[PDB]
Amino acid sequence: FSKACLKNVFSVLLIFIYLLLMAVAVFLVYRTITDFREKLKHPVMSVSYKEVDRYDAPGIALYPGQAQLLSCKHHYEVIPPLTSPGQPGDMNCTTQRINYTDPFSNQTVKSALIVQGPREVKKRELVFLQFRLNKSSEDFSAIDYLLFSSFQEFLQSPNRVGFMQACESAYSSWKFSGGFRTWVKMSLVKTKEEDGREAVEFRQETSVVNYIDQRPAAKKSAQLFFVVFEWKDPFIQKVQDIVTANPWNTIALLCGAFLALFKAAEFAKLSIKWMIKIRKRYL
Amino acid sequence: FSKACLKNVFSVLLIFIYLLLMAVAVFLVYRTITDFREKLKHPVMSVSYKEVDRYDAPGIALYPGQAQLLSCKHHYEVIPPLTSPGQPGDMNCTTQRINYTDPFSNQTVKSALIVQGPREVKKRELVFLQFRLNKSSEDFSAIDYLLFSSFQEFLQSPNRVGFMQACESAYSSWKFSGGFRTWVKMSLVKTKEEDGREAVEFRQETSVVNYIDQRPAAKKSAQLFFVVFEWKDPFIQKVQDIVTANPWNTIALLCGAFLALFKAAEFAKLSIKWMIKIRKRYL
Amino acid sequence: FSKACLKNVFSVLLIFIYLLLMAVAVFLVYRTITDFREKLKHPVMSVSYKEVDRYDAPGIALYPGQAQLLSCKHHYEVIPPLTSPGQPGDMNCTTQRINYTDPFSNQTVKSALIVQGPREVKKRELVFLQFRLNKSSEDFSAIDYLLFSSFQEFLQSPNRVGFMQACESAYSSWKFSGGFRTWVKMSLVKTKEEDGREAVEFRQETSVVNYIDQRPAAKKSAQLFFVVFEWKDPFIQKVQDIVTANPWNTIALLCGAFLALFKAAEFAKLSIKWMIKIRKRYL
Ligand SMILES: *[C@@H]1O[C@H](CO)[C@@H](O)[C@H](O)[C@H]1NC(C)=O
Ligand SMILES: *[C@@H]1O[C@H](CO)[C@@H](O)[C@H](O)[C@H]1NC(C)=O
Ligand SMILES: *[C@@H]1O[C@H](CO)[C@@H](O)[C@H](O)[C@H]1NC(C)=O
Ligand SMILES: *[C@@H]1O[C@H](CO)[C@@H](O)[C@H](O)[C@H]1NC(C)=O
Ligand SMILES: *[C@@H]1O[C@H](CO)[C@@H](O)[C@H](O)[C@H]1NC(C)=O
Ligand SMILES: *[C@@H]1O[C@H](CO)[C@@H](O)[C@H](O)[C@H]1NC(C)=O
Ligand SMILES: *[C@@H]1O[C@H](CO)[C@@H](O)[C@H](O)[C@H]1NC(C)=O
Ligand SMILES: *[C@@H]1O[C@H](CO)[C@@H](O)[C@H](O)[C@H]1NC(C)=O
Ligand SMILES: *[C@@H]1O[C@H](CO)[C@@H](O)[C@H](O)[C@H]1NC(C)=O
Ligand SMILES: *[C@@H]1O[C@H](CO)[C@@H](O)[C@H](O)[C@H]1NC(C)=O
Ligand SMILES: *[C@@H]1O[C@H](CO)[C@@H](O)[C@H](O)[C@H]1NC(C)=O
Ligand SMILES: *[C@@H]1O[C@H](CO)[C@@H](O)[C@H](O)[C@H]1NC(C)=O
Repeated sequence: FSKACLKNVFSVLLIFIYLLLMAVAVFLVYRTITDFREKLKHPVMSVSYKEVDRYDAPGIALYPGQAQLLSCKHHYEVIPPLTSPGQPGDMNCTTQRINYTDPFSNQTVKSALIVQGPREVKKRELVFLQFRLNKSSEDFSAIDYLLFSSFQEFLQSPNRVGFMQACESAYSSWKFSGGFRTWVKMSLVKTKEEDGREAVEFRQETSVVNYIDQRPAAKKSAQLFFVVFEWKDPFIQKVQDIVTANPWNTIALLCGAFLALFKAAEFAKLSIKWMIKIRKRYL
Repeated sequence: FSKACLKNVFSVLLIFIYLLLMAVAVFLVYRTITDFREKLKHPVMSVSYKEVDRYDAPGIALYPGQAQLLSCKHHYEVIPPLTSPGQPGDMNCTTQRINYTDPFSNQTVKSALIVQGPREVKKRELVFLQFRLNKSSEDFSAIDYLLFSSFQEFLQSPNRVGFMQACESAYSSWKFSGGFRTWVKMSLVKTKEEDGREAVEFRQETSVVNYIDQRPAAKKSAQLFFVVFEWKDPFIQKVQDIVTANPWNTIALLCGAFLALFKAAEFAKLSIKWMIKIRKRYL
Repeated sequence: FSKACLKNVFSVLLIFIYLLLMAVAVFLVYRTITDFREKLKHPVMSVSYKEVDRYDAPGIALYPGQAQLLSCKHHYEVIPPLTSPGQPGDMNCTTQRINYTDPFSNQTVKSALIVQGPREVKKRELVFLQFRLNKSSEDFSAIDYLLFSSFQEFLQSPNRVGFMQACESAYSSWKFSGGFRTWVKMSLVKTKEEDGREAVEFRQETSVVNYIDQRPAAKKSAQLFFVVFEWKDPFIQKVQDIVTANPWNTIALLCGAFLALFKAAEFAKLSIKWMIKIRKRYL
């Protein structure tokens, strides 16, 4: 039967058309919900992890001040013994020197030394830094450092000063002591704001290790700073609005609501007929 | 047609009534599920973050023991250089002194100094504390401290002693060393128990910094304790039962199940008619 | 009416049969989705917490090297003052000594001392370790340690060497300094891979505390290492694929999709009749 086959194929096509129409309606309702959500402030946010084979190269903005960088080197899961503490050399890191006004206190300019961070988390790649300071007039010996998402973004940024101020606004600033080697295991946390930008903040697990110096007492006045940066785990924590992070839950809820509405329509159509029949039988 | 319009509006009203009835049934089923869940112990819990513009003022319960508080001051994202280490003055913090019996070991009473914590996370507000100890007979120089949810709750609590014991039961106790300035970046984690109470625990990221003292050798016997408390990020981690944390997923699942049951009812109504017709045709 | 009751009970049985068939179809579709997901690499993973009354005993693999273990003891929420620093005795921990080749650098063999960790988190059980080293030729004084999921698994493992290499592959290695007592608050994080194995990694919150020594200057050459291990909180972080972690969301979405397809089928059946009637009326 050619007519029967034509009717069947047209019915299948109409099934496709109505399924597409329902999908479009659900998508429009979900987009309306998202647009209404993004307006309100402080929404409930969910957590999602995503393992990465290789990390993007981060930026480690040091603040030596009067301290001089002594040595920078990349290593894998082990630190070879130092040839001679307090001596320069063996320095090759992608270091960019920029200094700018502090966004918090506009009166002070801070000198930032940005060093490209490790990126092969699987190989336990780490970066070892050494600093020296002959004379210091301060109660506490420390160097400030903050971590931002990517070194490449800073390198190719059009407004370098503003990018560093935005990084200062981010909550990823710490310190490492003098006379100690601190192993910093940094973790990446990405949060997506409602406006669209993805703010990035870091989490660290320091391991302070005392440094024993056999150098002559003449050079004991100078203090040596050591720090090691390494990725703790390949997993990247992602924070996003609970509705937007997993839209499939909202889609399922909306489909359930629409199907419930249609079932209620069918129930009303049956019930009006039933009550009309009852009224006709009674009177 | 007045009758047609009346029938249509009555049908819409009946749609509303049946939709409300379905919502009530789904709500009752969800409440039954929640009541059954809350009985079982150790449920699977989810994680939700919620950014806050301003933090509630926390309580930092120090345990100086023989140590004397030297100076307390609130600062913003920077610590001014100390005028004179080891000297009192410039002390203004909301400090409440209470001491009580240890819930773990009832034989020992512990002296707790509670200091109101920072609350403007956006401005990077921080609290700086100094302690002094002339003579000490101990292998390790440290001061215990634990953090609870709100200082105001402790201040207006009816049973002060019991509140501190409950805080001791909470897992938010740490230490900071002597001769070092430790920057404590505390994070708030709220977990909601099945009974209804919301237990609060803290997460910290210390940054130990060595302290260099130029004071005369006569006063070197006394040891100085420094600590800084600051909120790491405005986000507050919230932990709740997976079913209760996002009830919309359970509501969607229940609506889907009810609609599937109704579809099965329709399928049975069609299939019984089909098989009756088949049986009548055959015999 | 016996016939009416028989028809009703048969209709109920057919309802059960069709509900079971729908459940089987949804289960097959969900299993297909899971099998397709598990093939792709780097999926989005969710976070679930689960409180435990008691922890499984972990394994703390120390790396003293030339250092000699001085004392091991289990305590509850308090460390009694040391009877005499630098002296052995009071040693009773379940310690297993194994040494093997480093998976990263095959040329070096590492000596591992595994100590059973605390398990009563509710009682704040902790393990205190002491180490001694007379002569050392190294710039930094530290002992490596890594934490794996269970001590019992290592104890009864058939291939001990391979298990330790797998633990080394896990990202749970840290250090503790010399001359300081570091309080390690370890947290358990379980991640389930797509292949099926559950990798385990740890998170720690160290609390470095300076150690004051009154021992005679003759013995000051030797350095003493102190470390304390304790569970931070009973909650265990579990990381799993977002689809697999909460299958109920996927089941609800699939049921909604199938019900939407059936509703589209009904709409097509009505619309074809409506358009056929319209065409017949027109021509
Ligand atoms: C290492 O340093 C040398 C200069 O001493 C430089 O030419 C080389 O590119 C550096 N390699 C890396 C990977 O930094
Ligand atoms: C950085 O500081 C120096 C002075 O130390 C001065 O040249 C100017 O403020 C900045 N210059 C550079 C190199 O950006
Ligand atoms: C500091 O300088 C900046 C420059 O933009 C300005 O916006 C800010 O108001 C100033 N704050 C003061 C006056 O302390
Ligand atoms: C510090 O002292 C060393 C000693 O050799 C000297 O070479 C160097 O120029 C001095 N300046 C700094 C701060 O590096
Ligand atoms: C600061 O200290 C003075 C007393 O020296 C006190 O009157 C004032 O209220 C304090 N301010 C704050 C904010 O603590
Ligand atoms: C706190 O301790 C003191 C003794 O140091 C004693 O008065 C009593 O135990 C407590 N008193 C206060 C001030 O609560
Ligand atoms: C310690 O004293 C408390 C007071 O309530 C009591 O409950 C507990 O059993 C005591 N523990 C002992 C006797 O060690
Ligand atoms: C500690 O020593 C200082 C030295 O001036 C003295 O003023 C003070 O009374 C002593 N007592 C304490 C523990 O503060
Ligand atoms: C404590 O040490 C003794 C030997 O000195 C041993 O017999 C006993 O089993 C140990 N107890 C524990 C719990 O380790
Ligand atoms: C561990 O090391 C020792 C040498 O210190 C040697 O016997 C062998 O390499 C290993 N032996 C044991 C006890 O496993
Ligand atoms: C180190 O030895 C192991 C033994 O299995 C081997 O697999 C690996 O390739 C070696 N790496 C080298 C040659 O550096
Ligand atoms: C270290 O010195 C102590 C001093 O009594 C001695 O007993 C011991 O045998 C020496 N060896 C080690 C490394 O323990």
